[PDB]
Amino acid sequence: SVKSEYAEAAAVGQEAVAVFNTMKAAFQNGDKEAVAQYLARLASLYTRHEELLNRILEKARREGNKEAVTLMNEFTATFQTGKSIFNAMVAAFKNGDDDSFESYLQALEKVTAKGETLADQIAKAL
Ligand SMILES: Nc1nc2ccc(Br)cc2s1
Ligand SMILES: Nc1nc2ccc(Br)cc2s1
Repeated sequence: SVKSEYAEAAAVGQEAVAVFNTMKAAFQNGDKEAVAQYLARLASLYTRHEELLNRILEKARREGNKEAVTLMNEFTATFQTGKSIFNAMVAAFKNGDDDSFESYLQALEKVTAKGETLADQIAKAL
């Protein structure tokens, strides 16, 4: 079902939360070799999440589930805010700009925490 597909997508999202927190600890500790690997693991996770979310939105549209489509349009837009912040963070790491890396890291945390009440609302709507 689209609802079980969203639960799968939500788990992939939680996996990225877990890896992100590990990556934050590694960054604070200066373990740049770990950070590089965690960033790659986050890129693949977000890429997958982005796809599951698109398939769910397209399916809700085909089903005519107007409320779920509204929420998923708002959610995917917020997801892209997070994706842009993540990508700038990766660039800051490549550039050795720890000040920018820190800024992007906190911003991605805030963008993410805000989008949580909507994440739950989508589960109920599908
Ligand atoms: N294609 C995408 N890459 C990312 C990276 C981080 C976050 Br948050 C969302 C996305 S969507
Ligand atoms: N529960 C939630 N998971 C996510 C993932 C990415 C972004 Br951006 C916001 C949220 S809110």
